[PDB]
Amino acid sequence: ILGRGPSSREEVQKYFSIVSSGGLPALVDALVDSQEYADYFGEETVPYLRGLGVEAQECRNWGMQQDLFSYSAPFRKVPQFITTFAQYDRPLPDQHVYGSGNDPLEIQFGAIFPKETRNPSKRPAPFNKDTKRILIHRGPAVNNQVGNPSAVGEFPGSLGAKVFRLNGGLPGAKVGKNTGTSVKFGESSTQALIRAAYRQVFGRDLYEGQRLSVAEIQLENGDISVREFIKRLAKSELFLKLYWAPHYVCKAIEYMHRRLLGRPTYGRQEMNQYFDIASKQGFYAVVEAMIDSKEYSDAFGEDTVPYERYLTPGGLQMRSARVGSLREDIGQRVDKEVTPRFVELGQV
Amino acid sequence: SIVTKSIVNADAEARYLSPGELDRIKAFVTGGAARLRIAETLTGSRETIVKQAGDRLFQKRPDIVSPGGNAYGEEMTATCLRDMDYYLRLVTYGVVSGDVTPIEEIGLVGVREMYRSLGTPIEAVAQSVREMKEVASGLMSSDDAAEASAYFDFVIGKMS
Amino acid sequence: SIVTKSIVNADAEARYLSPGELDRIKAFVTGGAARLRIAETLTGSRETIVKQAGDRLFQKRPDIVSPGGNAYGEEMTATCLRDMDYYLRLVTYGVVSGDVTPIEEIGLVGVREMYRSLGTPIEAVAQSVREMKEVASGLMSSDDAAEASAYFDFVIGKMS
Amino acid sequence: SIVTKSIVNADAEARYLSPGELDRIKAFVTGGAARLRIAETLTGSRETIVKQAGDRLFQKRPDIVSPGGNAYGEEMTATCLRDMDYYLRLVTYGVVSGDVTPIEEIGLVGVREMYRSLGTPIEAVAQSVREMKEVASGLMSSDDAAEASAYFDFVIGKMS
Amino acid sequence: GLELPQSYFNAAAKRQKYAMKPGLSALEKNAVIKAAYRQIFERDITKAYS
Amino acid sequence: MRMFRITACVPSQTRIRTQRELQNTYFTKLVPYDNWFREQQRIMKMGGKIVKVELATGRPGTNAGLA
Amino acid sequence: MQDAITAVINSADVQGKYLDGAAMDKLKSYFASGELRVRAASVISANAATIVKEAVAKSLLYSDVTRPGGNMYTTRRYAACIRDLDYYLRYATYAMLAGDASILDERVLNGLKETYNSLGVPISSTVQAIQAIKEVTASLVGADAGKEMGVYLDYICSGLS
Amino acid sequence: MQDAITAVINSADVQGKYLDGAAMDKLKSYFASGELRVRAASVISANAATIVKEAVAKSLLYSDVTRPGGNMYTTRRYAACIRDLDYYLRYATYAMLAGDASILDERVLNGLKETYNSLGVPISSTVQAIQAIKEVTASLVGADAGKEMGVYLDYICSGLS
Amino acid sequence: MQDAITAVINSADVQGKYLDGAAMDKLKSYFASGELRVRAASVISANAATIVKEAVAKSLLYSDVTRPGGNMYTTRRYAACIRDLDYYLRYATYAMLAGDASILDERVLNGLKETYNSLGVPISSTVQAIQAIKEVTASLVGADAGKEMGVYLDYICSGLS
Amino acid sequence: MQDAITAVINSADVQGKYLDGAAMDKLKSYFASGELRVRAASVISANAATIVKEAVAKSLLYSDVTRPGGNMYTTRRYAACIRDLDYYLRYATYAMLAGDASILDERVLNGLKETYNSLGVPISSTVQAIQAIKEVTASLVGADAGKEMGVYLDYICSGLS
Ligand SMILES: *[C@@H](C)[C@H]1/C(=C/c2[nH]c(/C=C3N=C(/C=C4\NC(=O)C(CC)=C4C)C(C)=C\3CCC(=O)O)c(CCC(=O)O)c2C)NC(=O)[C@@H]1C
Ligand SMILES: *[C@@H](C)[C@H]1/C(=C/c2[nH]c(/C=C3N=C(/C=C4\NC(=O)C(CC)=C4C)C(C)=C\3CCC(=O)O)c(CCC(=O)O)c2C)NC(=O)[C@@H]1C
Ligand SMILES: *[C@H](C)[C@H]1/C(=C/c2[nH]c(/C=C3N=C(/C=C4\NC(=O)C(CC)=C4C)C(C)=C\3CCC(=O)O)c(CCC(=O)O)c2C)NC(=O)[C@@H]1C
Ligand SMILES: *[C@H](C)[C@H]1/C(=C/c2[nH]c(/C=C3N=C(/C=C4\NC(=O)C(CC)=C4C)C(C)=C\3CCC(=O)O)c(CCC(=O)O)c2C)NC(=O)[C@@H]1C
Ligand SMILES: *[C@H](C)[C@H]1/C(=C/c2[nH]c(/C=C3N=C(/C=C4\NC(=O)C(CC)=C4C)C(C)=C\3CCC(=O)O)c(CCC(=O)O)c2C)NC(=O)[C@@H]1C
Ligand SMILES: *[C@H](C)[C@H]1/C(=C/c2[nH]c(/C=C3N=C(/C=C4\NC(=O)C(CC)=C4C)C(C)=C\3CCC(=O)O)c(CCC(=O)O)c2C)NC(=O)[C@@H]1C
Ligand SMILES: *[C@H](C)[C@H]1/C(=C/c2[nH]c(/C=C3N=C(/C=C4\NC(=O)C(CC)=C4C)C(C)=C\3CCC(=O)O)c(CCC(=O)O)c2C)NC(=O)[C@@H]1C
Ligand SMILES: *[C@H](C)[C@H]1/C(=C/c2[nH]c(/C=C3N=C(/C=C4\NC(=O)C(CC)=C4C)C(C)=C\3CCC(=O)O)c(CCC(=O)O)c2C)NC(=O)[C@@H]1C
Ligand SMILES: *[C@H](C)[C@H]1/C(=C/c2[nH]c(/C=C3N=C(/C=C4\NC(=O)C(CC)=C4C)C(C)=C\3CCC(=O)O)c(CCC(=O)O)c2C)NC(=O)[C@@H]1C
Ligand SMILES: *[C@H](C)[C@H]1/C(=C/c2[nH]c(/C=C3N=C(/C=C4\NC(=O)C(CC)=C4C)C(C)=C\3CCC(=O)O)c(CCC(=O)O)c2C)NC(=O)[C@@H]1C
Repeated sequence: ILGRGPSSREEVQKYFSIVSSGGLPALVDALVDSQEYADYFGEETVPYLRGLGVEAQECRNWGMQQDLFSYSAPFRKVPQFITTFAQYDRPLPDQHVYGSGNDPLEIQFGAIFPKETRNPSKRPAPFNKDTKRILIHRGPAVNNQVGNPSAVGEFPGSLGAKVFRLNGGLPGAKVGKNTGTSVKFGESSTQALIRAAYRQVFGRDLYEGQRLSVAEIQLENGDISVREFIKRLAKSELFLKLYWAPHYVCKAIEYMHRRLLGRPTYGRQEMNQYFDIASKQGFYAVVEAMIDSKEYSDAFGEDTVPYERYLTPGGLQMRSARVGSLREDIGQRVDKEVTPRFVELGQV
Repeated sequence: SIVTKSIVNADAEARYLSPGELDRIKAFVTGGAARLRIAETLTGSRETIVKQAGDRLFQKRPDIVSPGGNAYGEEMTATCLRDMDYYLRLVTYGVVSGDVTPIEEIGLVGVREMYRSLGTPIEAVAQSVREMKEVASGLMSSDDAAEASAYFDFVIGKMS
Repeated sequence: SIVTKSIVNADAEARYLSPGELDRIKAFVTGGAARLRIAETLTGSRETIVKQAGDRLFQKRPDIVSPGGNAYGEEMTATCLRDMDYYLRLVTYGVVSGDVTPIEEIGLVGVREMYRSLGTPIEAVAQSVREMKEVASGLMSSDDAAEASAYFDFVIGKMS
Repeated sequence: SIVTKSIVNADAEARYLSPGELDRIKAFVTGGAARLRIAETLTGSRETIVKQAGDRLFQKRPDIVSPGGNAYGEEMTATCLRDMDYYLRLVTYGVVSGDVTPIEEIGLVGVREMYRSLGTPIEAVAQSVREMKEVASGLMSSDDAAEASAYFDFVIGKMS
Repeated sequence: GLELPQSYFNAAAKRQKYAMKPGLSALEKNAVIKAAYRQIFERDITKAYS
Repeated sequence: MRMFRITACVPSQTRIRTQRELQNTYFTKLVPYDNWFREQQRIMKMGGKIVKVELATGRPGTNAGLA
Repeated sequence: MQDAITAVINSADVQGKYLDGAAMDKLKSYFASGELRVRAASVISANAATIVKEAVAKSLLYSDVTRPGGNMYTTRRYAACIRDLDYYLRYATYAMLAGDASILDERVLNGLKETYNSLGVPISSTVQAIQAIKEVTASLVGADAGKEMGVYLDYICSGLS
Repeated sequence: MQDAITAVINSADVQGKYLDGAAMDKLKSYFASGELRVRAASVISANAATIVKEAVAKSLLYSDVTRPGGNMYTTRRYAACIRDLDYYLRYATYAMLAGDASILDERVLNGLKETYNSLGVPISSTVQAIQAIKEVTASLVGADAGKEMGVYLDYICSGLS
Repeated sequence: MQDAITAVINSADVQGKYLDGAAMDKLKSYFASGELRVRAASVISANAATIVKEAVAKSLLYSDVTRPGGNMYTTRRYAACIRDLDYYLRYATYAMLAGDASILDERVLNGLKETYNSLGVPISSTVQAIQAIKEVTASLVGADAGKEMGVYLDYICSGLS
Repeated sequence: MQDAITAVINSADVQGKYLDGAAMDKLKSYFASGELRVRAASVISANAATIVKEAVAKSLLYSDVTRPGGNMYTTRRYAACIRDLDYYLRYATYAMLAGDASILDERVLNGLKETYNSLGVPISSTVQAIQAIKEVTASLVGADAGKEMGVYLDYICSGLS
């Protein structure tokens, strides 16, 4: 109607109130019976797109109006003007430093990313270099490493993910069982550890021809660590075909960090470090740099399978904001219901 | 055994034996008399269950005994019944020991690539152990059939 | 294909294409005409290989079409020949591409879980693919069949 | 070598050799006669290539031969020519191997910080290998000069 | 409120203004109607789908 | 590629870990050649004593073909 | 990603049919065009750093981008821009070898516009940089290979814009 | 590891037979001993820390080790020794419930002697500490299960020394 | 990994010289033998599973090794031995393609004799299995190709024995 | 948008110099081709329904796209696809007569990828439709004018892929 985008937060507020009060006819009538419409198009002139060269363009809805004047505007279903006008006043959101699309879904398996082209919902925000993202720890809230950096090795008992270690003895470690020993009990523990390490590297269980049996029997013999086994599983060509090659490079770096540390990246420092490693040397170097980082050695030893330690607030909201699994006292006043005093007096 | 499984679980949790699992061991010791009498009944009647479970398997799935199949022939039928008797012995070991882990490590780990190399139909083996479960439930009392059916169904679930 | 595999490897090492891989792409580009001839003969005769290899499979493994078998029945044998035609089309795709990654992506990843859910003997499907390569080797010239049998060989190695 | 790279790729993927790389080994093992013809041409004519390339490098970039430069004096220019002899020897090793892994394992890893420590401009080293490539391609046969220059300009690209 | 110099609106691909005068002939009347449909629906729906 | 067969003991300095820690205290291992520098520096800034190290695979003075 | 061959194979597999005559014709066209693509990849792999060097000297040196306050003022910003040019040139070489721009969608253009918008990177200046990359590449690589590289780098520019 | 029941299953599996009469008598003997094993294990689990304290009081306190220059002087080393005694007592309880020392064979004594030689832990002093542990447990649970407790504790002594 | 070609290159590099005719003759011999190596590798890959299955069926099945009381009784030990034989076949195929047994010395013969001596793996039974594999491959791939395969096969047999 | 003339004048204006040696060559080639490009535009604009008719008949009809379950099943979707092919032909005519693909960059390829990924339009089927467009125009207008249209039609195809 007006040939332009919404211009201000108060304008979006007023016209949203109009379209909420009276719907589409009230919105259309309020648009056409305005000073701006009668000023620009009068009574007989067809409205026209008031783009870059038609008039002076204001420096507040630039990218939103630029995306709106394209013919692909009715395929962005996320409202772009009100979100940017609110986030202008508000501080930086819970978002990856390279964009909203760079954040994977916090699910068990699958590097599911928002797509820039399919249903456009890109939400850029100017994150500078030393801008740490606030992450929510899975375990105790005291054991967050932001304020408790010595609690990196603490295990999340009953609050976070299950921790898999080589606490049990591997079979064939010593020659105390001098052959035979047909009911040697400890092998299902290390087989379970191998399956859990496979699940952590590739979030869902593999198929028959995909397992690295040489690395499996090397860990069962004790030749390599759990750290080296995780390194070899991530350096395997299946990880390259599944999560590195079909994705954007920083998306793959972020998903690799979330799988190999149980933690999203803090921001531009770690992201630029692993991006520079990926450009200079490559995917294998990114894998070994993430494994040989000091934070990996602090969180997990040479025997500990990685586990999901931190979440994004959006991922925690997806997990615990559904109808089930949401507590009664999260965002609701809880009234202490009681048997009424007259019923109490009526009880003999 | 479940005493070894409790030791393994307590060592994994880095603690002593819980009173609940100690009472579990106590109940295991008290029920050990029936838990061994089921093993003795299966050992005593171990032949006919193998034979008629194999015959019921063969009329259910006659493709394996048909020519061109894995179990065709006198020798192949004999070693099929030999493997069935072996798995019956494993079930007796499991129902005396009280835990499914010795079965899982003596006959049931590597069985997929074992029978993949052998060409043996793993679904037909699962059907054979299913018919063994039916024959054992017919041959024993209802509660004893129920307690043996946990180990039998463990074997079925790990087969397929 | 081999071009995609070389590009994926070069991206993994974050480098440009090595001249060895440039030579392999050059030689594949020069020699692709023979692969196109092989694929043209296979898609021209594609019912004949499935017909003769299905006949030879039903001769060598009549337990498949015996009652109680996986492919017992008219519609089940139709689905058997449908799977044979699928694998023949995949072999033509692999011959054209010059590398076996399309065959691996379409019909060799998860094939074990698929045929385990379907109850189908994977070694018998491997026997059917081997008989398809026998019929194709009989149908084609010597060097062309010797080059085209290696994709069948990779299918045999993955399935059996 | 190319066979070494194929072996370590098959071992890393834990599988037998793929049809594409088997065909590459076959075609390389046929073309090894032409590769050794390139090798014997380069070894026979090695001295005039490096002499003309060093002279062309010296007239192109006189800051090396200038006072204060990296190679000031006849012994240091002889050391630069000896380095060019080493690079030509590594190119011959590459064209006999069929792969660039000998040039990686002798004269490519650490070469940037090597010449950083020495003060030698590695862009001028790349220019020297460009002069070696163009003098060699002018000297010997063009259809073989393309095959030699693929390894030559991979060395140039890794230098730059 | 804003300002724009009168050199920027002399090279920047001016919009064609469509005004429905009452006396207009059939060709430019249908042009104005089609331009109005393109403005409201971002495309020519009476040509694409009638 | 050439591999290092190493054996080292790393002690705990910050916490008294109540789980079984002998397997990651004392261990014999196989580390790669390119990762051996960073692995040794990691355990050696951690503070362990390495008792033994050998070349499990490969030969010294290998100009080519060590991979 | 996919090349032209795998694009034909995937289209035929989605259709559920074998390779017909037009598929064979497209494959023969790619096999005809393969040798020029291979020699172009060899030339670009030879001159990988130098194309970036003369392109950035052609477009971006001694300008407002490298002047103080511009987005290429500091050394880390210069290194990141050179890194981006190396990424664009290498992935354009990959797309030229494959005969398809699918790898540019999968690896490069999937989120790079939002990445640059969050970073504050001038996409106009990057577009002029890639035009300089086009000019320097077409100077060194020939004519038809120059057309192919120009098509894929203009695809990168269109994804940026 | 293996207990008495799985050792019986091992003896059955080596000969490849079913459970004969002697094996079932062994299982009934283990079922008879299991009551005392469970009661003794409950006693040790209830009194785990006190046994360590009376043992270290009668063995290691007021000695050259807890004087400076000894291996007990740092309180980190003291807490390490208390945790080691907790480990030895817990695995002794595990072996007492299992009826076999294969748990001590596979887990504790796999590298304990050589890592104590590497770290400088006095093997004689920890042997006397284990003897003190054995005497305290034998006094606590009586001689009945205390003979099996002493068998497993001096098995730990023989393995460590 | 050391092959014939890398052996020629390293034997040149140890003195720093170029390739002479003496190093040229063995390289020409490798180029002559490579076609037979590729053909034998193709046949071995074609029948990789069936060679192992047939040699296992007529070499050690229904014997005391797979009987109860034998090492290969348990299904886990059976699958381990099948994996070991498949590994020997695949790595001997690797050695046959490479033209040298350095891949066997570097990947298979690295701490395996002590592992088998510790685990009680029967050396004579593995020798019989290797000979069965060798004679089946010699019957299948040809006389000269089978003998050249058996060179690496009895080399790794003597190394493991 | 911009054309070849604007690109030449912008490049010379960025340089600050006149049209010295190659700008004149590009302009005279443009003006030499211009009258035949206008004639080709006249033919395409006159026959424009026939090109999309033979293109849909050649490539997309009698297929899974047109049968139920396809993206061209309903009549609204079919008419939208006809209008899209008309858009491609008309903007290819625009770019062919401008001599630059900037009109395709700013009015076609700016949002075509995102509208097709949001809608679910098959990219490969759209590419086959544009290939049918370019061979039909090559048959109906000529080989040279067919190639001059087909370079921009292949630019649109690369923008799709
Ligand atoms: C008798 C009805 C007339 C006749 C028909 C005729 N139709 C076609 C071709 C097509 N018609 C359609 C129409 C639809 N498909 C749908 O899904 C719907 C909505 C439910 C409609 C309306 C389509 C898609 C085709 C193309 C075939 C295809 O599936 O791809 C033809 C063929 C014309 C040609 O050139 O091929 C004919 C002959 N023609 C008459 O004269 C009768 C009046
Ligand atoms: C044949 C071409 C394929 C096909 C196409 C198809 N397109 C649409 C609808 C739209 N196409 C566009 C694109 C543009 N609008 C523009 O203004 C321009 C530049 C001038 C372009 C490129 C848009 C915006 C739409 C949606 C609204 C519209 O009709 O304009 C559809 C319909 C989608 C629906 O479900 O309604 C279809 C089906 N589909 C195929 O399968 C052929 C490969
Ligand atoms: C002058 C200090 C520098 C400079 C300026 C320059 N600006 C433009 C064009 C635009 N400037 C704006 C900015 C605003 N719009 C607003 O509404 C406000 C706040 C009230 C601001 C700050 C915009 C939107 C444009 C584009 C259209 C317009 O003019 O409104 C240009 C023209 C670019 C062109 O050639 O099209 C220039 C040159 N450039 C310099 O080099 C000086 C450092
Ligand atoms: C089966 C009923 C239907 C169907 C299935 C199908 N699924 C996939 C692949 C994936 N599915 C998931 C979903 C999950 N992520 C989770 O975290 C959980 C719960 C723990 C689930 C269920 C994901 C992430 C994938 C991606 C692959 C992966 O495993 O990571 C596919 C394959 C699609 C592909 O392109 O690979 C299919 C086909 N589709 C049907 O038609 C059936 C009706
Ligand atoms: C206290 C004033 C009120 C309150 C607080 C409350 N906070 C949490 C938990 C978390 N708080 C943070 C916040 C930060 N992380 C950072 O890195 C920074 C900047 C340095 C901040 C400010 C986070 C991330 C958490 C999650 C736990 C974690 O540490 O990762 C809780 C717990 C929520 C729960 O369900 O357990 C609470 C309750 N709530 C009140 O009512 C007080 C008024
Ligand atoms: C019968 C239910 C099915 C079947 C049987 C069949 N079995 C064999 C031969 C063997 N099976 C095994 C496996 C085992 N090892 C063990 O320790 C145990 C018990 C824990 C089992 C079950 C082994 C080792 C053999 C070989 C015998 C030997 O001692 O060497 C065959 C013969 C295969 C052949 O090629 O001759 C057959 C046919 N086949 C079926 O179709 C029934 C479903
Ligand atoms: C002089 C001591 C040496 C020398 C210098 C030299 N530098 C350039 C070109 C550039 N140098 C920089 C570096 C910086 N820009 C910054 O803003 C900062 C930090 C404040 C640094 C360190 C840049 C960006 C350029 C590009 C020019 C531009 O600003 O756009 C050249 C020119 C090379 C050319 O090709 O033009 C030279 C010659 N060279 C020497 O040999 C001396 C040792
Ligand atoms: C160079 C042409 C111009 C330009 C570049 C520039 N980029 C950055 C920073 C980043 N660019 C990326 C983009 C990518 N992500 C990917 O996955 C890929 C390959 C597919 C690319 C190319 C990213 C992630 C960053 C962030 C890296 C970081 O965090 O440091 C900068 C740095 C800005 C800064 O450090 O603040 C620059 C300068 N900008 C220009 O002005 C040149 C014209
Ligand atoms: C106490 C009886 C005597 C002794 C103690 C002492 N212990 C340590 C440190 C360690 N003890 C172990 C032992 C184990 N770890 C396990 O996982 C198991 C089996 C469950 C055992 C038995 C280990 C590994 C250490 C190393 C450090 C660690 O905590 O992992 C020390 C040394 C502490 C230090 O290094 O500073 C000492 C001194 N010494 C005595 O004199 C007592 C008689
Ligand atoms: C088979 C011919 C005979 C035999 C074999 C047998 N092997 C194992 C188990 C293992 N063997 C190895 C050794 C290797 N690691 C490698 O990477 C390679 C190839 C380069 C080899 C050969 C390993 C690691 C194991 C697993 C050790 C484990 O037990 O966890 C066994 C099992 C021993 C056991 O106690 O389970 C057997 C029986 N013995 C025979 O009798 C067959 C005739």
